[PDB]
Amino acid sequence: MVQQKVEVRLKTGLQARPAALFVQEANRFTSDVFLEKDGKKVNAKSIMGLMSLAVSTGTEVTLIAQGEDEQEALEKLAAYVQEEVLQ
Amino acid sequence: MVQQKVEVRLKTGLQARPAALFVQEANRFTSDVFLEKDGKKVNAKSIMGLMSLAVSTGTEVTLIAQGEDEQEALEKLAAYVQEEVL
Repeated sequence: MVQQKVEVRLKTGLQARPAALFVQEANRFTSDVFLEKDGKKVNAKSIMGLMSLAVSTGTEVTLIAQGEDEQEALEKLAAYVQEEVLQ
Repeated sequence: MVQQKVEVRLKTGLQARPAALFVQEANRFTSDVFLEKDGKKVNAKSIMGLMSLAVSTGTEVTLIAQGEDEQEALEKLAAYVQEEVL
């Protein structure tokens, strides 16, 4: 057996469970909702879309909502992404 | 429309493609391979296992290889994980 400590330089993104829950919450709104970082935009109502964005825990991203319930969508989703929960 | 910058506090891990390619590379060897962080060890020839480790780009993890070709497996996978070109 041999071991070595290495630095992960491969791309990371949201894990499956957190992404699935994000989508469940985002689907409650009629607004289009996107997550954006470095000019790349993904659909927040898509599990595979959310997991395609390169992000690390602690990274800053832009949450965008457009539609009739955009304020409510932004409030609920910003809380979710930041591990907060408003209720 | 409205927007707001937020900090991602949700858990992250290797993306699907890099995880799948790591396994393709590991499949080249007969050795069993594992990745370990913070007491959590996963089978590195399992894509789901690989992706279940909480990691961020830049994080340090321990790569473990055991088998007949363990030394060569370790070298080649260490280079892959660190994105080093030969």
